[PDB]
Amino acid sequence: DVNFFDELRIGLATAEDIRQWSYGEVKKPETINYRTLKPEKDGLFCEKIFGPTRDWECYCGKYKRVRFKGIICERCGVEVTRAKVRRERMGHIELA
Amino acid sequence: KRLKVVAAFQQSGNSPMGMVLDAVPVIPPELRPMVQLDGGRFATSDLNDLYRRVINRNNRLKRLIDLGAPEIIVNNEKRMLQESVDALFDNGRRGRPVTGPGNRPLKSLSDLLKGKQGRFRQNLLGKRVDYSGRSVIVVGPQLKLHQCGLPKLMALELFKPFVMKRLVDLNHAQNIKSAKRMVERQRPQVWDVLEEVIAEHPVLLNRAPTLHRLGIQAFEPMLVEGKAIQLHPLVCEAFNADFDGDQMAVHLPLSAEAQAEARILMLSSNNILSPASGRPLAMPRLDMVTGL
Amino acid sequence: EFIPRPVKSSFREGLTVLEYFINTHGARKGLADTALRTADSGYLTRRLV
Amino acid sequence: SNNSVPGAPNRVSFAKLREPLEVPGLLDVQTDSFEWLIGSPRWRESAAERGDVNPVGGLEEVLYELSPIEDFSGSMSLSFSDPRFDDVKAPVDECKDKDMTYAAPLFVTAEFINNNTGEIKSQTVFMGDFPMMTEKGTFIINGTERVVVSQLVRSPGVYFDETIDKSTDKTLHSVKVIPSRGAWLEFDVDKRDTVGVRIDRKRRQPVTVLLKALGWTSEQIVERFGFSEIMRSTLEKDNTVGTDEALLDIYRKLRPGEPPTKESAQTLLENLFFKEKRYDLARVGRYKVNKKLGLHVGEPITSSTLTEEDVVATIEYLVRLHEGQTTMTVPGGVEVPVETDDIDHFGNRRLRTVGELIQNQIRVGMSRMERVVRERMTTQDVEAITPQTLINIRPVVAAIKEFFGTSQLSQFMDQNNPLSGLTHKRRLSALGPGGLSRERAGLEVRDVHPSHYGRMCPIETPEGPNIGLIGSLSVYARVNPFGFIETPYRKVVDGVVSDEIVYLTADEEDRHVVAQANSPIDADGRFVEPRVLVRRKAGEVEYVPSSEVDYMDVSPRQMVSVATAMIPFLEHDDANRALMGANMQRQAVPLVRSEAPLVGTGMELRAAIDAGDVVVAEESGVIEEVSADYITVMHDNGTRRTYRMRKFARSNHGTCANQCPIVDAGDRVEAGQVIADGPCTDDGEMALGKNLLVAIMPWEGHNYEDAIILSNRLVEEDVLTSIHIEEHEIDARDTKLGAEEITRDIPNISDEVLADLDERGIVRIGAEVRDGDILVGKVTPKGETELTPEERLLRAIFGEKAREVRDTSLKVPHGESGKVIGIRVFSREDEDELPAGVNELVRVYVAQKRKISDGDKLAGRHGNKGVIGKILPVEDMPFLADGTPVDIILNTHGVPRRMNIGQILETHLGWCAHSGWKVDAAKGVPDWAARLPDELLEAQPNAIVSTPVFDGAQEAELQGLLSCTLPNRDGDVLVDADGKAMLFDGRSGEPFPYPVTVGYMYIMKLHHLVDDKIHARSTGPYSMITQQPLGGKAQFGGQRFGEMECWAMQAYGAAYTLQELLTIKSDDTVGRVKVYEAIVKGENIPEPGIPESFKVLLKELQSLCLNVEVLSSDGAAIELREGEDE
Amino acid sequence: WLSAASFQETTRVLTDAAINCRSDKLNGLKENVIIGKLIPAGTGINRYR
Amino acid sequence: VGSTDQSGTPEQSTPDEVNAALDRLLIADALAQLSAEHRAVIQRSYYRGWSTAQIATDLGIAEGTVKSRLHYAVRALRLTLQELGVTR
DNA sequence: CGTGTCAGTAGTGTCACGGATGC
DNA sequence: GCATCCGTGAGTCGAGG
RNA sequence: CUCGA
Ligand SMILES: [Zn+2]
Repeated sequence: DVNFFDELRIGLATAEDIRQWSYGEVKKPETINYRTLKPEKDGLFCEKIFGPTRDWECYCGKYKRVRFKGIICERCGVEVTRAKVRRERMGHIELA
Repeated sequence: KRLKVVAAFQQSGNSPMGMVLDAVPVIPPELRPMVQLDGGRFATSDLNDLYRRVINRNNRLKRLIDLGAPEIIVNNEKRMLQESVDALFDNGRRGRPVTGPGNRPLKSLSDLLKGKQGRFRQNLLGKRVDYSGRSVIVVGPQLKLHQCGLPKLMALELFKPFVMKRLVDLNHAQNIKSAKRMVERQRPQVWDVLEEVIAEHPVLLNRAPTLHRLGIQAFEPMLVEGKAIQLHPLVCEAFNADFDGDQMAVHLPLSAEAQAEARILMLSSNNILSPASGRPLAMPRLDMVTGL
Repeated sequence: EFIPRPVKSSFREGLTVLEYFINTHGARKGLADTALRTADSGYLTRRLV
Repeated sequence: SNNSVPGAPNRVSFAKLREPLEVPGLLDVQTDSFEWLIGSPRWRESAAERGDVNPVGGLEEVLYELSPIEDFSGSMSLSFSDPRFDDVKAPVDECKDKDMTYAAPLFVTAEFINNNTGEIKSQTVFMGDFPMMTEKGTFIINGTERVVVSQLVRSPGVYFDETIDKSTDKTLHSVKVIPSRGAWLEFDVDKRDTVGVRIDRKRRQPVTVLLKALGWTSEQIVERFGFSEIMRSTLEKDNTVGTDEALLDIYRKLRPGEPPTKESAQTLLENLFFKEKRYDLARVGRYKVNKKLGLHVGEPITSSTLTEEDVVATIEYLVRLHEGQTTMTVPGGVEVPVETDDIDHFGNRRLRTVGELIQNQIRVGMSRMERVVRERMTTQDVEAITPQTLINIRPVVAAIKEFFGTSQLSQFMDQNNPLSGLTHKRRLSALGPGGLSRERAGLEVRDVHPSHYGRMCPIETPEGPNIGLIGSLSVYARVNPFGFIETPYRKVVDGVVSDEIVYLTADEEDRHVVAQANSPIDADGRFVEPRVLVRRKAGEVEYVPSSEVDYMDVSPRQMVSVATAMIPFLEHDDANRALMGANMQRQAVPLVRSEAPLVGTGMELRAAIDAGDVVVAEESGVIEEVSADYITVMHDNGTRRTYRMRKFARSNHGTCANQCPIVDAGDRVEAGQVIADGPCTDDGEMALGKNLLVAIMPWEGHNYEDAIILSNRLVEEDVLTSIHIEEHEIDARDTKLGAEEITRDIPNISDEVLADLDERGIVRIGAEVRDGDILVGKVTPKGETELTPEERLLRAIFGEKAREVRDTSLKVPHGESGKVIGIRVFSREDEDELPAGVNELVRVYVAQKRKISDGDKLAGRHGNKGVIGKILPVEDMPFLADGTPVDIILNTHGVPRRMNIGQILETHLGWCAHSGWKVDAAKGVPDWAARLPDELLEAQPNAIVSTPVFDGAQEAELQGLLSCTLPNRDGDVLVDADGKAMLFDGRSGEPFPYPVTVGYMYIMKLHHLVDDKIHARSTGPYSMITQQPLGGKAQFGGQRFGEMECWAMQAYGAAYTLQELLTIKSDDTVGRVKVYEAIVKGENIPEPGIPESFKVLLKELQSLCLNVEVLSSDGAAIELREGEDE
Repeated sequence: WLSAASFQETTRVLTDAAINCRSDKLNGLKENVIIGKLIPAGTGINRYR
Repeated sequence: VGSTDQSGTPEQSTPDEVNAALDRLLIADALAQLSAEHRAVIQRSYYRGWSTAQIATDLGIAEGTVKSRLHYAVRALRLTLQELGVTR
């Protein structure tokens, strides 16, 4: 990632661009569970949308090892990469 | 002024429809983190309460649309969804802001970029830096104009990785791992090694407010006992520094280019004149002029 | 504006109670406005930058 | 003699003026306010002799205002009476230790009155644990001493303003009616010669719209306001007319969105301003209106409400003021002048202390319960109801908990030295709720007001952003039950000074003229000069006939604070350095041993006793047993009272609070006498520093502009050595994978680091610990799925299984070192109530013995501050003729600039006290010592003296004392009559070419030591969000290269240093690690990458519906190790 | 627009920037300071670099 | 109860990677002194986190061959680390 | 699961200056 | 056509809560 | 919030 790129362009974000960024819709208004500290599905911290809480650890707990790198879990819908993606994966709310 | 707005949408090729949103983006969670407290409870960013209020009212609107509720409830609901997204993007812009617990205005997304506390001025124009320190300044008459006296304990932590490198070269430490434990424990060998490290390696001294460029000057470090920074009496005019409790910051240039910029461009002995007027600054000023 | 009555005593002689009290008026507001004048100064400075 | 009332040491005062009134209780502001709140017997007896008939405490006042509670019908009634307290729950020190709150249970008597059944059930209802104020004037919330600060607020009443318009340049006028509670009401005359009114911030209606809504006909309005043409233009330009029309006009602007009924507006326009439910002018607010308007000025204060007559008289007051009128009488009212009010005048600016600030929070909590009462009445049956069932004390105790827990007035107590604590309790703060915002305070609220004379100090105030907003109460000042500050004066009958003393408020002081304290007075009382310096209303000082003086000041120091009154020769120091002197006296550090100053003012005694950090005898008696642990006093009646000493206790700010007994076994001690003194105290006087031998001369540049040179004797003899104590704390919790346990068994740690630990993993008492040493050994279980690939390989290549726990022990922070003096362990296993989720808590107290070091900040009493630049050996110091070396070398250049000649005069008098003097008695008393008391004509070495503020020693007497200084043991006089002495250069041996001013000065060690203020960081923690280094020394963070510092880099052209600072040395996630590797490898510094903070900025602009993209030279958008899916 | 949004009126500049769809050529002291490039001044110009 | 924007709440911090970087450097040095077989087996068991049979399938070798190579290479790294003074 | 005798704001002392907003 | 009102801005660094 | 230059 070199440090020479000429222009930085800004423009209006189409409602279709918002969906192009979003890794899923934030349906429920909940955040997490106040016992297990696990975020509720489709919430504001959903791991299916934004990313895993811990590195290579899914929500349902089936995939916790590094050997399953890049697998989309079928039972909880969470990808298995590092938690660094929770700083860059965007969500979106679809308005009625 | 109307053409100024319309012509931009005409030439650019982007539709003005973007000003009306059908979907709102959600910032990633780590930029709006929710931390746990030592009392068992939690604490989340205000952006989460704004996103949560948009979600709450948008789902209620979906219920009213499904139920065929009277148009007065649906319209009064759609108004609140407008105010919620308006609060998420810029709370307080229109009308009275959405108060949190304790009548405190919630911080919107645009509040992350505004003013002195915004992202630009707080985290982009100025940053906190590694390899730096601060201590009280003390006058040092014996020092030469290109020299400054900094405490030994400051230099050890400031030059910690360099000290660990030389501790493993001279075989005072087996590996770099134990060399780190030796610097943390301050084994007596490091004081003989640290003297070799800081040799002709310039440092930067700074006293806020940094009014002009001479508010930061380069010096040759000299290991002195005590815990205060020893400053030359002639650079006191440039820093506007009296000795009634002032503190200065020290910054260590790492790269070869950075040390060269301090050795040539920022050295105190190479900046005797004021860049604003051309008349000298490092001159006898108080006790010295009376003595002469 | 200047008070129609001056502080005749010197600090070597010793100001009176009322002389000291009227002196603190200008001394406090002298320190008070220095913070605002430096704020507008640094604001003009960063505009010039 | 000075202060011959408690049995204190005999300090001899240079006093020419007698003290008519002795200093009041310096803790009365915090004490009396709380005694009234809880209705203590002392307050009731004080009010009894005050002339009060049936006085009512703050709690009784809240219960009477609340009682009774009734529903819409009146069939159910609840009432409260007889508030009382049981004994305190736990002692003061037990609350400090166990981190609970000092409180006593509050009992009341409640009863249910049923009109429809004719029977009443009365009982006692516990209200809540009520926070109690200690004898020192402080509260204890969760084991921390706090101080409720008195607040300066705008007094209730009607106030007028003369504003100047911006566009038309005509003089406008405005009125404000500020109630003690409820909605606001402001009338004004705009620039169009029309009168309007804003009701509760709402829209500005014409002033006749309000008159028509109250039932006033359009004819009676012309009858009342006919003499002005600006009111005729108001009723004419009016839009709507009709009693039932403007009443709905007000309803639709005040409560929009509701159907307007003639009686729904008739109900609120009575409840918002004339029913005691939603509106109330306090007894002071009603009285301030009855004086400002000149009506009911004779009637007993019974109306606790605004009336319609007041509204009309207010509009009458405004319309007359607008067109230049200066006098008005309300129809049926006394004459009153027509003018604008200051709102900064201390007669219109009110001070509410501890009792009122708590009472208001109790009132709000009671109102929240009252709504619960009315709701619980109409739900439950009307025959099984008891006072216990209607009362839910949850919002009440949570209201007082919300106050003491979070408030700008409930402040963490200043505990640097006893003076800082006493000053903090006497602080008057304008900031806070009901006062003003810091952003909403101009240069007029902060500066000195002429009414502050003798009430608030014009010197003691911070010089930061809180200047003027925070003041200290004057010495003799006090607060009346209204809220205004009273100050005592000597009533002058007919140009004759009388010993009769009366306290006057601010406006009461303006209705007279007062003479300055230092007025020449006959022994009978008549003024020597016909014309004397006299203060008049609006801050006018001028001469005036002796038959015009009504009152005069009590003491010269009447205008200054306690700390300001402690600066000797204050009249010779400018207000700037005097402010710094009083502010830095509160910053003194309690030394190991304390020395009282040779040059004093007399205030040090009462300041130390009233501070509450000494131990005074309550009753007279003899000492039965004395130990370093406690003192036992055998009273005359036969009882024994034992006072326990507070030994080596940590203060709020890490200073050492240590009390030491003074008396011995079998010493007769009177009541109110100091039997033991604590920090910064010597024989009962404030000892904020030491007496040091000072020479005023430049010395080889080591004292260059405000730098200080010290003798190494101060290090060898612990003269400026102080004790400091730090508190370290850690807890063992329940985690997701188990529970944190405190154990000596720590993975991969030798038996040598753990050698100072006991069998539990705790450091043992007495062990000396440097930085990095382990204090409490705690391990936390970490999951297997949380391991680094290298860490799991490193675990395999060492064969150490079952190490699923990591090290989270409590280590000593950087810059800390000392002896472990105490341990406190709290365990859930042992009935100790910890927060939910905690299993063990350990607190370790570490004490360091800090000698004076290079860079430690010293200062005097005259704002002369400086850091220690060099500590030479004792032989290097310039020494006098008899070999005694000086202790401190002060630079001469930093003396005539600051205008603080008091330090020079203190140095002269300081030597005369050190040596002593003998005035020539032969051939009469000399002409310079005629004014001096006879006690001053002879002095012994190391004598103590007092220089009262604006009184004390004059330069004529000080010059005469230098001429007759006592000789040393050899018989030689070292200092000359000029005050200078001949010194020898200890480095070469040759005597210095000229004599140098040498004497003794009182130097204080301020709490600004390099041991705390030194900091450095290679790497360390980073803020999780911005990925930039942390801030503050405690967080082991780095310095901030700010915006101005980047301008300096660019001005130099140092591009690479600037790129290095903003990238690899800050928030480059991969650059900083590869730099650290390049340094330990000896390689070159790599190329800086992209700041993570800039990545966050882009991801934030995306969340604001902004499509930001980075383009290359060709134009293609480039991503940042990320993509996008849908 | 990046050098302006960091000076004053952040929202007022960002609104007109997205409407006009302005593209910023990252060639300036304030811009390179933000993104981490060598400032085009002093030792940063192509002549000495 | 709390808001991070509100004052009085400690900001989240992340410790420095100094200890991890030094361990990674020492692991890389001891890795260079290993045979290509042993190095390409520990880098497939701990760096890639595969199973014993997964590495056996990839390298085309036996199951016990991967067990034995891992068993020795681990002790070979312990030899190099203890020869350089790495703390147990 | 359902709810029902009236049931009524918080908070209130910056200011200079320019230009879009509005009668 | 112009007076009103809204929105913008108001030094830097450091320490303990 | 409070203080240091
Ligand atoms: Zn899963």
